Amino acid sequence: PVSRRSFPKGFIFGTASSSYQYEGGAAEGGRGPSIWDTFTHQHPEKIADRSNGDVASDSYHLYKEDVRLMKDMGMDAYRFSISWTRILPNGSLRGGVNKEGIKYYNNLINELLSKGVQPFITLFHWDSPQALEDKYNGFLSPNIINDFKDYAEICFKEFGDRVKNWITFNEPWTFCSNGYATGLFAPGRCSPWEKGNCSVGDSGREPYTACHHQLLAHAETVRLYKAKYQALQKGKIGITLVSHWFVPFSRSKSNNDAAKRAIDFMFGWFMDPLIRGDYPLSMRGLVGNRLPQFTKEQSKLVKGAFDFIGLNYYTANYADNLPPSNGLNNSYTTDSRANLTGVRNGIPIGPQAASPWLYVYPQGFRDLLLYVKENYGNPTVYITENGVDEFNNKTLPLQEALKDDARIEYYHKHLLSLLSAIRDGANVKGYFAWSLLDNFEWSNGYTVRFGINFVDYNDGRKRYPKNSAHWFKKFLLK
Ligand SMILES: O=[N+]([O-])c1ccc(O[C@@H]2O[C@H](CO)[C@@H](O)[C@H](O)[C@H]2F)c([N+](=O)[O-])c1
Ligand SMILES: [Zn+2]
Repeated sequence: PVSRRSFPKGFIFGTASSSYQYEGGAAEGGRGPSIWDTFTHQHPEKIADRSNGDVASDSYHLYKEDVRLMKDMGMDAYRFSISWTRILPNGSLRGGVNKEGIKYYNNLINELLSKGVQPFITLFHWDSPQALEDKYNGFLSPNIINDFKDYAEICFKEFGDRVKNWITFNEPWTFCSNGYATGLFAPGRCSPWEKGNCSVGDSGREPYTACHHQLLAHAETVRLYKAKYQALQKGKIGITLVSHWFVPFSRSKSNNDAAKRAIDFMFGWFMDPLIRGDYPLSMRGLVGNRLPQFTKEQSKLVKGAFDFIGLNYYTANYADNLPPSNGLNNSYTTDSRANLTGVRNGIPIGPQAASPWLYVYPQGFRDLLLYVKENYGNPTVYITENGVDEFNNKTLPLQEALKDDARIEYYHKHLLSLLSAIRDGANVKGYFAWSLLDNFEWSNGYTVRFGINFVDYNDGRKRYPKNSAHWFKKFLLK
């Protein structure tokens, strides 16, 4: 018990959102379709409630209320994402620049600043242009790099006078693993035997190609930022990565080496190229010629290409050793030879949230942060996402739905765990809660609510503060 005053001076507290999950106005103000527009409309069976982001939380119209809601809590900063196809309706410069899209984000930024809230902007939060998907399969083509670079530069030119904090990509792990290994997220590609039962793809090659291309697009974009923009705009640029914490299934050395392989595959996949200039050893060994290779020039470009690392933490998994399968079912999912579970001998690692993958384990938050400290030279970190969900329940009266004690408990323990890690030397500068509002939770649609504020989808998307909102107001005092 635990308040802002417990944290170092200058420490930043905020909330996070993303364009597709919040904005709505999908076909409004000249916005082009993204792969998630396509994905939700053509494959509604892949969304738990067959829903889409057409309206979402209507932030495109209601963003002033959002800023008001953050301000009432005393938030320092807002993490949001720009929709690529709101700026470049068909992905590329030559396809035309959408003026009305630029106006919207200017309005959002100006509104935030008029109320003392600093904007942290994610360039890519999965809403990849459909036109570039159709043209060359999006991130499976090296052509994506320049189109991304051109998109990024328009953001630097239009917004960089006021925006001082930039994130290139959000959770490339999630994007690549779910989009191309399991095919459960857009663009919904995978091997036929894999979970998404996709019509096209290869779970053993495509995840790696996609993410390789994201890393190159990231590095190119950082380089560009530092070369042309950083001198006069004096902002910072980084990237947001997820990691679970991995507890060895038992005390055996092989289970310990599995947990190490799990983290190498989920997290080191991006961290090692960024810190050491190449993919993890276990990745190059186990994946072989299915993993692309950096040229010497590419390695130089990727190494050290960041001002900070955004870190997302939600849960822990047990990690157990797995024999090679051995043969013709190569998938990124199994490539690690680590079997991931949240339950061990019928005992869940922590209480299970509404998301079936989300188990409450505050300990691992600290563990992850210290792992980063000890193994990656303690880089500047912001916690770009942390949070939990409850079910969307149409039978509960409104006032019962606002009582999110489980969320308060989640934040209480995780903030304590974050504090202890900081006190033990973790180079952490800020913290963003996922998320400000209930929103479109991807393949879970609206069946699940992550918000500190309730959104009534059946009453014009009206916002209501949950109990946790009040809790954060207290916490954020002075
Ligand atoms: O399945 N996963 O391993 C996994 C990881 C991060 C995930 O999601 C992350 O955190 C939030 C809550 O989940 C999302 O709304 C964010 O947009 C995303 F960054 C998701 N996901 O959104 O479905 C899934
Ligand atoms: Zn509206």
